[PDB]
Amino acid sequence: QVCDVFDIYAICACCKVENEVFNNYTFRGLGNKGVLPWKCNSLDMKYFCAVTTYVNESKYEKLKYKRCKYLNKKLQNVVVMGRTSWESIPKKFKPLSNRINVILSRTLKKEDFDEDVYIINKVEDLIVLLGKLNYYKCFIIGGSVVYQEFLEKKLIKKIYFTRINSTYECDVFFPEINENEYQIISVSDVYTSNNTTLDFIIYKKTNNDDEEEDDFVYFNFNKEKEEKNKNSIHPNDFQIYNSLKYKYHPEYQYLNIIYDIMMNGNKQSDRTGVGVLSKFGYIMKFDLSQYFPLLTTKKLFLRGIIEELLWFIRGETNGNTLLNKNVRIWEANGTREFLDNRKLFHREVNDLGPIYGFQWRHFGAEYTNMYDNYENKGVDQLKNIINLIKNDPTSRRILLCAWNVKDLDQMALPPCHILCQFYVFDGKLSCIMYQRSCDLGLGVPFNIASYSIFTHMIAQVCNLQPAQFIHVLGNAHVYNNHIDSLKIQLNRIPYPFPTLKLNPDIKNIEDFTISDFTIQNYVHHEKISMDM
Amino acid sequence: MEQVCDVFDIYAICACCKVENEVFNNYTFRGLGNKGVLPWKCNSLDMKYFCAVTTYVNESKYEKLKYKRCKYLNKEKKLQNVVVMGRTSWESIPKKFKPLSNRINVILSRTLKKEDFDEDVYIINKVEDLIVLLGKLNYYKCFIIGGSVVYQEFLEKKLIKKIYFTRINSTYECDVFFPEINENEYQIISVSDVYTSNNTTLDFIIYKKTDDEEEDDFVYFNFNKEKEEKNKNSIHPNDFQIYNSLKYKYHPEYQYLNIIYDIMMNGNKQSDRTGVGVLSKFGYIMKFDLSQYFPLLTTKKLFLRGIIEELLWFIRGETNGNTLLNKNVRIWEANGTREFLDNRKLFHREVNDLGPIYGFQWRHFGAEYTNMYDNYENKGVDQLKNIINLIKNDPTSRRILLCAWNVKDLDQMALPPCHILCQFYVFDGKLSCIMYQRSCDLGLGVPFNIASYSIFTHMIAQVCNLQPAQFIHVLGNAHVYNNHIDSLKIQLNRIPYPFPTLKLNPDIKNIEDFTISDFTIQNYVHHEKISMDM
Ligand SMILES: NC(=O)C1=CN([C@@H]2O[C@H](COP(=O)(O)OP(=O)(O)OC[C@H]3O[C@@H](n4cnc5c(N)ncnc54)[C@H](OP(=O)(O)O)[C@@H]3O)[C@@H](O)[C@H]2O)C=CC1
Ligand SMILES: NC(=O)C1=CN([C@@H]2O[C@H](COP(=O)(O)OP(=O)(O)OC[C@H]3O[C@@H](n4cnc5c(N)ncnc54)[C@H](OP(=O)(O)O)[C@@H]3O)[C@@H](O)[C@H]2O)C=CC1
Ligand SMILES: O=c1ccn([C@H]2C[C@H](O)[C@@H](COP(=O)(O)O)O2)c(=O)[nH]1
Ligand SMILES: O=c1ccn([C@H]2C[C@H](O)[C@@H](COP(=O)(O)O)O2)c(=O)[nH]1
Ligand SMILES: NC(=O)Nc1cccc(C(F)(F)F)c1
Repeated sequence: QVCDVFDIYAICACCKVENEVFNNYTFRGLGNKGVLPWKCNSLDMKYFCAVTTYVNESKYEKLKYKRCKYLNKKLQNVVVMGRTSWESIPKKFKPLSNRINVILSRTLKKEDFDEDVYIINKVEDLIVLLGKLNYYKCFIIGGSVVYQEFLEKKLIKKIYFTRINSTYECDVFFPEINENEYQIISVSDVYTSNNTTLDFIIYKKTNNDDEEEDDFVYFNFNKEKEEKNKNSIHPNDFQIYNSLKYKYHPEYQYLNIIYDIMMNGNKQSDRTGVGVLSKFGYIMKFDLSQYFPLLTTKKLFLRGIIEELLWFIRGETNGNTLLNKNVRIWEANGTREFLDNRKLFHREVNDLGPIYGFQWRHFGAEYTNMYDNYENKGVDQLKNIINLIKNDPTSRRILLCAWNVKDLDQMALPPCHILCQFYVFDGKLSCIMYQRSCDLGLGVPFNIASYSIFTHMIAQVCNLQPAQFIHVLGNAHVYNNHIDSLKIQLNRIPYPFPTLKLNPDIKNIEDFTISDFTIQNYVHHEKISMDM
Repeated sequence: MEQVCDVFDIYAICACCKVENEVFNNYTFRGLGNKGVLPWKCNSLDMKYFCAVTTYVNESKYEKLKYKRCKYLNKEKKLQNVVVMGRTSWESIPKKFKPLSNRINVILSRTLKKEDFDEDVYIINKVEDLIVLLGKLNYYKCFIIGGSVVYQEFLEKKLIKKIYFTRINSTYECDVFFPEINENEYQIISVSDVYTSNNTTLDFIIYKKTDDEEEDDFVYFNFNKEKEEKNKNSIHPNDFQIYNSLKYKYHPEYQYLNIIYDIMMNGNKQSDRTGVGVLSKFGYIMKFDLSQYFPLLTTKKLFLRGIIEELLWFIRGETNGNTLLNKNVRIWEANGTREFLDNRKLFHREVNDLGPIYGFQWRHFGAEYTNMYDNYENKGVDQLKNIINLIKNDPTSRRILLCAWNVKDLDQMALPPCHILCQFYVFDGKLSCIMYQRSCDLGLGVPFNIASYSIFTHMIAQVCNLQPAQFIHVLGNAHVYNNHIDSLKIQLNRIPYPFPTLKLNPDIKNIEDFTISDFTIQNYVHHEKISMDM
């Protein structure tokens, strides 16, 4: 077809516009009062400039040869804009350098601008110009109107589409791309620039020395499988996951582990007597300077997990404090029956024992009951790591450990979050967290969010910028009742990550309150129970 | 000129064992045959490599090679490789494997001609003759399969594009030897993973003779990034000439070596406790298949007596620096002096009383430490016994942890533990271990930490009646000390040898019952010793 031969791509950027339901169409703001709805965007004008200028000469022959057969017979690219589009560009910037500049304008002639700048009066009269020009690729660089007419006439091979994860005022939008006409094959890394997260996605038209290649196969002569889905999961079902080419979005660090356990997981009956797929040892790294890694492939609520962190920081072991705020994370572990079954016959219901908060603020003190004044009993690790970050940032001993071996049996249950280690470099703070037991379907999503918030909390009260939250999983498992749920999750394409704003006046780890925590521009898919 | 072996894609393949303070080089692996058969009887995994390499053909490349070969000579069923062997090698093949299946068998001989043979084989009497056969035949690649005379003369005439060479890491009686490869003529480019088969480790090395739509998407998506001056430390490429010149780096030792590279190139300049200076990064993961090898580094000489005496000393719950100095083991010496203890505020600590460190915490976690002479019978928690009981009776527990990081006791220790915690995992009668190291000296310490917990995984595996599987090493704050660098540069340009094996006296069935002579390291092949500051 036309768009395949003359390599007509489209490239854009769309912000959001004034429960919430989100979809691919949420990102559709192009222009306001002539200019872009956002101010500029250093990273986008970088991506745009590098896409529309990049050419591979030593790969043209294939395109001139093939573009000729169709018709019957310094290298550059084409940029097709509208007048309104062409006008809004400042003059300092025109024509767009190292680019063959075309302009759709009924009411303009070639005599009114320089020589190597083309004007065209209608759409089909570009096939003309491409047929008779020397170019690499033809980028449709916009107009609402220029995108609309060019897309609905199937003239577009791919759409290089930027997702600006922030709302602006808008007067012109992108057209509702049809998910049965185009599908996403590529999702880039998420980035901050000019005070917003953005990522880069690629839509493609649906179809309705080479010596050490062999060395590769020899060294692969021992691999275990030859299509027996290792476990009976059926790759077939997640066509969309398997159909993506580049999965650079950080959320795939999570999804790829779900994939890996499903596909290669060891079938096991666990302590619940219930059924898991388990592997051992994974790392995840999230860039807390670029984004806040709250999963987008399903809805996540963070009030509960924030109140639970504030409760840890206060040193509380009192289950009832959380139940009074309807945070029910710990409810099942405070009942007569659960504590009895832990042989804790002498323990008040909702007295969870010397768990996180107590170890954090009192490690080595003799646990009595959940109402004791423990003030100045045992070691305040939390106080200790905050002062080490501040006075000995280069210390390799900044750990916060909740696995007190003496106290485990006293605990409602031994912790899953064994320890945090901190690392300071150039006013930047990173945190490793080791988790001994990882429920990939229900737990780990929340766990990523908690320890990311904590990272910001520590960093802010130490006047450091947050850098990496690093997540080491020990026993990484998927309960069997989650599999049909997680397969739905794998086929959803992640949205750009929100940001977290902390109230910046808070400088004691002890002085935070729920209202000091704001998630910003959280775009998500609909809620799934991992559970029906 | 355009060489005969490139046109006709002539390769060699072989397997070499070692032969009856030694110095070690690639000429260690040189043993081909004995009394006419292989010195080892059958190595099945190597068998399977040999079959895989000598029968794989890729149809789509044939069209390019045929053209190339016609170009060279002036011309215009099912693709098979050619195999070429000495007459002695032909007779050493089992009758029922002759001729080699889905291969065109070419035999070299003078005593014998086509009439002396029943099988679908070509006889030639002359190396000349092979080039003529090859220019006549339709075939993918041509493989020289020995024996020694044949390897000798083909290599002699640089008729080999690459050698696919198998290092059998064991010693057998041998009458015939591979030629000493000239390193000007052939350099290594690739080295495989390491494996066990028929009671020996082996690896696979390769000597070399000295829709592009979704293709730009890749370049767009890498738009943003660091340059070659925002590759933080431009320490010189040239220094790692050998390491960068390798294409495939699948030998597990490269997990350790690649972390060194990454830290040397991306590392953060920091100061430290000693005041020395480090390149640092934060959070790495190494996995070692202890069922396929014992991951004792080969790029430098390592001795394991000290760290074995240290491990046993741990399991006994000892905190006594003298127990170790009396076995002439100096691992914990410096940490035990008057000056070091006084500087730790341990002014009431006897010299070489290292306090409630690993031993004490594995057997007595939560007990009040007194001195290194105290019987702590049934005080604190015996973690070691506890994790042994859990692996035996509750293998699916996600709570099989050993933890040395008693926060209570840190300041009372000579120094706080580097090795924070061990977690165990049981599937299918096999035992994996994760160890989290909070601070890691990539130069001096990690080499030994890898050995220490690998040995410990075997000890626990064995006394719980399970087989080893993976030791998994998580590095937290991972650092090269400045004055280790030059030494690490030399190491990185060394190619690993196949890992040794670890043998445990199997009679031992209680954790507390092992002694130094229950540990053998068989087949340690290694590069010359290095001092990490010079
Ligand atoms: N987000 C992004 O990536 C981009 C956003 N923008 C923003 O887009 C907005 C401008 O878009 P919108 O107003 O449509 O502007 P357009 O660029 O679509 O301009 C439309 C004009 O182009 C001409 N035109 C359209 N179709 C044809 C045709 N088939 N043949 C000949 N001429 C044709 C006419 O010009 P004439 O009047 O001369 O006949 C028409 O009125 C601005 O806010 C701009 O900043 C621009 C580029 C990229
Ligand atoms: N470890 C490994 O990878 C391998 C080991 N081996 C082992 O090596 C031993 C056998 O090899 P080794 O004794 O060298 O013997 P070879 O297999 O190399 O025997 C050489 C014989 O082949 C013929 N020959 C060789 N070159 C020529 C030539 N240029 N022109 C004509 N004939 C030629 C001659 O046969 P004739 O005398 O009959 O004229 C010669 O005596 C056995 O132990 C075997 O199992 C073999 C292959 C691989
Ligand atoms: O924050 C938490 C708490 C629990 N778990 C999971 C791990 C296991 O699935 C289960 C805890 O039970 P054990 O691992 O202790 O058996 O819940 C998490 O993933 N994260
Ligand atoms: O088993 C060990 C013990 C120590 N070290 C190194 C790490 C540091 O270089 C130093 C200890 O210093 P701190 O981490 O305690 O600051 O010893 C190791 O690499 N491995
Ligand atoms: N070629 C032959 O006759 N014997 C043989 C047996 C085993 C392995 C190999 C090797 F090529 F991998 F080394 C060769």
